[PDB]
Amino acid sequence: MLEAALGLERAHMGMFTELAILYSKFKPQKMREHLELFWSRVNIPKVLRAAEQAHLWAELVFLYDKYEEYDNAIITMMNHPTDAWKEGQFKDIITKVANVELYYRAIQFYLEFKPLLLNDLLMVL
Amino acid sequence: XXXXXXXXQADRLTQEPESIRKWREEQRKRLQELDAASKVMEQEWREKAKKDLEEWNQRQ
Repeated sequence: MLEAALGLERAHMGMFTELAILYSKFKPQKMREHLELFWSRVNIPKVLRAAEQAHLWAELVFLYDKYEEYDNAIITMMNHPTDAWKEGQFKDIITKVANVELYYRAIQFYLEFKPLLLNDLLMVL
Repeated sequence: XXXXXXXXQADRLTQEPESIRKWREEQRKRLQELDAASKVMEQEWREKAKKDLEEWNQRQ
């Protein structure tokens, strides 16, 4: 239904938001489709308990990203490798964190076992 | 006046425990990653151990 109410001349914020509570712990796939589009017009703190309430890490991470909560977005690629990680996708978040600790343990997910292209990892830093 | 005015879970079952179904199949949507992690992390890091290994032979 929201599938239409959001296109009306009178669409607000709540729509997109609640709409996610559905895309969340239900229809995965499209769930990303949405966010990538509607990220400005929407809540974020509440969503995370509809997000961590759906481990959609691929999208759950992007949220943190634009949210600028990198420390956490980055973490979403520590216990969720295959799921959201993106080779260099992990390379442009770390630099915007205030805590350098994450890095060292990070070397692990990369340096620990991640060889060639862990050193390129040593680059930017 | 009393009806609406006086006013301002009748069958808790498909009305609440359906939440077990979303919750049910998501726990099995849970599985994966973890187990996938080490399985693959296994065949990998070891291929790494040989990466360096052959790095000691040729070089010598």
